[PDB]
Amino acid sequence: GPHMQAISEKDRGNGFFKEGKYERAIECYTRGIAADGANALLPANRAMAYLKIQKYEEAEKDCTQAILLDGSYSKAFARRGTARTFLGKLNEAKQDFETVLLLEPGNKQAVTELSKIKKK
Amino acid sequence: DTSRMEEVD
Repeated sequence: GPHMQAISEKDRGNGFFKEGKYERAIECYTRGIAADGANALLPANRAMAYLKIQKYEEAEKDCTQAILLDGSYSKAFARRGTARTFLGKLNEAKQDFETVLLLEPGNKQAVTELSKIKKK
Repeated sequence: DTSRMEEVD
């Protein structure tokens, strides 16, 4: 069924991501995001692979997609703030790390990555 | 505890 089809391309892309074949993970998750487009976990894994291949401009977009579908995923906000930090959008990343602290109070990244902003 | 960034499913 449709849920199991959207699991298959996730489970497939995860195995390429574990093998460090990040681009093949992007390809698999794209087939799922294109089949379904309503699961926040599909683009959440796609953004991680884009971030490993240093395409932070593309990783930002898939992190925003996970936040449009779910809106509560602390990992997707931490991944968007991290992408923006290497993208030069440091003031926009400050707001995303402050948002991770709403989703998990005292979050270890949401203190530390928000603290990296001030290394001026 | 809280969520780590660098991971997939």
